[PDB]
Amino acid sequence: SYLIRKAAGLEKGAHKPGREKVGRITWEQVLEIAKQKMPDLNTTDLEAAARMIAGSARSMGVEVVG
Amino acid sequence: SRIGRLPIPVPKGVSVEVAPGRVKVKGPKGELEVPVSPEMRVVVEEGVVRVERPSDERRHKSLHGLTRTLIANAVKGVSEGYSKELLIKGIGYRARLVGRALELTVGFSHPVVVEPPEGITFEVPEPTRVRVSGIDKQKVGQVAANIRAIRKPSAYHEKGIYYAGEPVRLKPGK
Amino acid sequence: LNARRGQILGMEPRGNAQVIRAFVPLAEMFGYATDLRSKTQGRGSFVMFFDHYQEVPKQVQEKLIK
Amino acid sequence: MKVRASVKRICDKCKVIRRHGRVYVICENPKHKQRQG
Amino acid sequence: MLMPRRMKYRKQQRGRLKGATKGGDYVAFGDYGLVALEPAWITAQQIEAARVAMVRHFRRGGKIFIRIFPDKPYTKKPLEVRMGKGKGNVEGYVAVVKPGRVMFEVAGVTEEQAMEALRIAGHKLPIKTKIVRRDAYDEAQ
Amino acid sequence: MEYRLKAYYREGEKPSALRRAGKLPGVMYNRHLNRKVYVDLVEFDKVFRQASIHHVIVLELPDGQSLPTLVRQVNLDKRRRRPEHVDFFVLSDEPVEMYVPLRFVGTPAGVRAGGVLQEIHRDILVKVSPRNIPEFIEVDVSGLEIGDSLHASDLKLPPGVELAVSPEETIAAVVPPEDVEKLAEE
Amino acid sequence: KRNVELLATLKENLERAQGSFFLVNYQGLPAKETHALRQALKQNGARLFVAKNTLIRLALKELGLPELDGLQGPSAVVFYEDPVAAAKTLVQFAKSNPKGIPQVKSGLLQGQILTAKDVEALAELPTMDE
RNA sequence: AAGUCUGGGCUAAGUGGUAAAGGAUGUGGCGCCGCGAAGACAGCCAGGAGGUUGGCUUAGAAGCAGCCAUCCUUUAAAGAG
Ligand SMILES: [Mg+2]
Ligand SMILES: [Mg+2]
Ligand SMILES: [Mg+2]
Ligand SMILES: [Mg+2]
Ligand SMILES: [Mg+2]
Ligand SMILES: [Mg+2]
Ligand SMILES: [Mg+2]
Ligand SMILES: [Mg+2]
Ligand SMILES: [Mg+2]
Ligand SMILES: [Mg+2]
Ligand SMILES: [Mg+2]
Ligand SMILES: [Mg+2]
Ligand SMILES: [Mg+2]
Ligand SMILES: [Mg+2]
Ligand SMILES: [Mg+2]
Ligand SMILES: [Mg+2]
Ligand SMILES: [Mg+2]
Ligand SMILES: [Zn+2]
Repeated sequence: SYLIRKAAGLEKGAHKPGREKVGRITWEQVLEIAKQKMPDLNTTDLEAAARMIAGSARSMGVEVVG
Repeated sequence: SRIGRLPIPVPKGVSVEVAPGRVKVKGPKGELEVPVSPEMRVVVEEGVVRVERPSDERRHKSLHGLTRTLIANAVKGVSEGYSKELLIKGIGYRARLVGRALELTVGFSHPVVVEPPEGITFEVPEPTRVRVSGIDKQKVGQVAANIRAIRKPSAYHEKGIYYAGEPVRLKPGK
Repeated sequence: LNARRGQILGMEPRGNAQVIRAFVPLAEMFGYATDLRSKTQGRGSFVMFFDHYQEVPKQVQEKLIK
Repeated sequence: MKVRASVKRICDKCKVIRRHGRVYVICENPKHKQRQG
Repeated sequence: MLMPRRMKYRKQQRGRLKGATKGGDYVAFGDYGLVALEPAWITAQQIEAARVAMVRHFRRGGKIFIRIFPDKPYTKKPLEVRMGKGKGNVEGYVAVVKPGRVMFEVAGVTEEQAMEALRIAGHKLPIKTKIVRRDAYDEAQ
Repeated sequence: MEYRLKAYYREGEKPSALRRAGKLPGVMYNRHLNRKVYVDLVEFDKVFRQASIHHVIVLELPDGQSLPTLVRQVNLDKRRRRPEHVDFFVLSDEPVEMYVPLRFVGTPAGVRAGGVLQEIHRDILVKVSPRNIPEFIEVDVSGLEIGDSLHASDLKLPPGVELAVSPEETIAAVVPPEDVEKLAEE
Repeated sequence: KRNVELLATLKENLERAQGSFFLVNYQGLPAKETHALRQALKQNGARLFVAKNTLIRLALKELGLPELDGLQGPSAVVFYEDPVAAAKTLVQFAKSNPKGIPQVKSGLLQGQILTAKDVEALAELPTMDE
């Protein structure tokens, strides 16, 4: 989740995430972070390493388009 | 969920003899007599001793578990025997036998001399380890307890008499 | 330093050792000289220099006004 | 020992025993030791 | 705290605490209630003490219903005077409460949060109480 | 959604006596009949805690009959908060006036803000046919903020069921919560 | 009663989909060992065919209700059912015996195995890949 | 003066034989549920995991200063604790 910092718009998330969104991404930019950090996880899919980005999509608050 | 109905495995060759209110456990290391409620019935099978409740109310369920373990501790008593170890920690502190007696040096101006009652024997391997040994589980338990009380573990330092396995818990001292 | 209403600022290793920086009210410093030495088995020290002025919380300042 | 009219479990390692006619609360943390009275 | 904005009469006779509640016996607002098991004059300070206790337990959350009101004036003679020379002065207000009355109700908070808050509030009250949960029997009234 | 409950006949048996025997005194009636009855307290309670005055109850009587009823009113023991008497309304082909449950579907925007949805009406009175008796009456409350409100006029109502109270009546609302920040002045 | 009824579901199914399912003792294994026998037995066993890891009582009721040989290996002790026939193996049990007979003490184990449709014996199913 | 009267039950405090809020594995009788040979409860033997030092903070807050957020994944199982 280092890579979802330079593909959102912020360097520091969104203060109080979940209610205010200050940057976002599509259903395929979720996959290019999946493309790099792939041996980084315990999975070997693409829509499994995208659900582990669409699940880190609310730590900083950078939501997803879908 | 029940200590009393559990069967008491009697090793060969120790002999459990039954009587009104008592059972006699004779073995390789000695003999011990166990007081037993007349309400409880001790009964002797083959290589196994059992205990039965005349009823299912409190007083009897309570006496039940107790009685079987009382006998079982005597059984184990005369066969394998019982022992506790005491771990002396602390700089100045060290121990030794003086005859059958035990001499404790534990920071008092005077050294302390404990003398073993009948059936209890003291061993001092290392001068920081002491082994209280006997066939009566409760008497071994007591003597151990008495000795340790002479200088209970400090609450601020690893200093004093310790049970083997006793964890060393300490608070800061300012 | 917390029990002196002091607000922390930093930790770094110097002579190693380990150096700290902090914001602390002049008031809660008297004989900190001697407290530190107890808190650190006499193995610690400090330097201390003036910074600024700021608000005293409401429930202390008024006692002075008699 | 705390001695009081309302003895209570204070933490989850506290234990209510009852010895010799009195309600005690014993615990690994000494501060939690209670007698009722 | 609580007291009538204005009264038709300033002091009133004492009366008696005979019998169960006239009404106020079922839950009619919240999810849980606190109900009196004994008769008493509940003082305004006792109510507000109970109230404040519950809000403080909720801290930002829940809703508190108060179903009794201290409309009864409490009189007490000036300290250390002898008997006579009229009825005393009004010194506070109380709510008359008989067994079965629902004094407080909470709503829109967890079961646990309601239970502890009602339990706590009950300790501020000079009588025994039981906590209740709104059931079908209540709604049918 | 339809419940059955055993129910016996009584004449001059003291309600006190019956109440002791674990039985609940009661009566059944409509336009046409009136009978002094009694049911087992414990069984009735198990039934009533889901039926209420909403869902139907049929009384299997000691003669064979099985009349479908609604609970009209239940008398409580004020001191002990326990039931001491039931009125069972024997239903017929006629339309009937009754209380229909409200489901409050949705999570109010007012709630999301620390607010609290006060369900001012948990059921609603209604003219309906014993055959056309619903179960739910759903109400969207999600669009409500602090402090907004709904008024039974805002109810939908399935075909065959008529709002039996004044539409000016308030059903549910969202108010501010208890806050310790308020205690500052309290 | 309970989700143990929804446990006879997946176990019957995934088993009645085989005939050569082995049984291992997926015990001791640490954190790395918890992804070792797991992902590597998908490097010689298709689908999620390493272990199913199920109640020994439940697998006993399966191989008994689905009549599949009634695998009377010794289903006592920690067991987890090495799926060789949800896979593509038989001598790719070499992949399991490998890291097993290497990593830590006793690593992964064996004690029973259905043989194609029959009964693979003791060290039999533990040498029918060595 | 007249029963150490009969039958059923409870109480182990000398309660009976001087008191309240409140506290309690005291004892006994009820009751309604929950888990349980598809193996529950107790103890005990494994594991109890990765994306992730979860956003940013403090110089460190890395599951538990601490706020908001709080998913999925390899799973028998494992809460962004
Ligand atoms: Mg000396
Ligand atoms: Mg010991
Ligand atoms: Mg207290
Ligand atoms: Mg607790
Ligand atoms: Mg303990
Ligand atoms: Mg008067
Ligand atoms: Mg008063
Ligand atoms: Mg009270
Ligand atoms: Mg009315
Ligand atoms: Mg009730
Ligand atoms: Mg009832
Ligand atoms: Mg007699
Ligand atoms: Mg006494
Ligand atoms: Mg007495
Ligand atoms: Mg007395
Ligand atoms: Mg009781
Ligand atoms: Mg167990
Ligand atoms: Zn404790």
